[PDB]
Amino acid sequence: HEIGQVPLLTLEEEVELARKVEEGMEAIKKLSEITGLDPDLIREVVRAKILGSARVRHIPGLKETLDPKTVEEIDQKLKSLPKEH
Amino acid sequence: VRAAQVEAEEEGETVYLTLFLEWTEPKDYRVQPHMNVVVPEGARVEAGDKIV
DNA sequence: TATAATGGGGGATGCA
Repeated sequence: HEIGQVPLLTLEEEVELARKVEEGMEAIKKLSEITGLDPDLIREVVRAKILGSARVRHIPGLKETLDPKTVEEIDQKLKSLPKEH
Repeated sequence: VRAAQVEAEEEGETVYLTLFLEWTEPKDYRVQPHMNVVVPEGARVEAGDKIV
């Protein structure tokens, strides 16, 4: 019943979502180039802000421990970029 | 179509009108599912700008 | 790693 709530994708919507995902991946791949940090860390912070405050933990593989403080610092360093960055 | 500047010349019993006209010619594009429209509604575009 | 596939198979008593 919980699975029958999310509608089935149309081909257009499917390609849309997939494209957005890939574009996101590349975007992070360049964001790491701009900030000179870590791709996994950045994408994990983006994930954090996307999912909300319900899910916040230290991910095995990331060097920094993901607490709201640190993700706030990083998010503020993400807001400290030029419009084209 | 609208007329910006309208000039004229009196010749005999007639007039020769020099009109500066402006208008819009519609062109229909068909979009395929694998394609993505990257231009909003009523967006002013120029020559070379990517629409889809 | 790439055809497409998208929703299963008795018997009686105490307590809320």
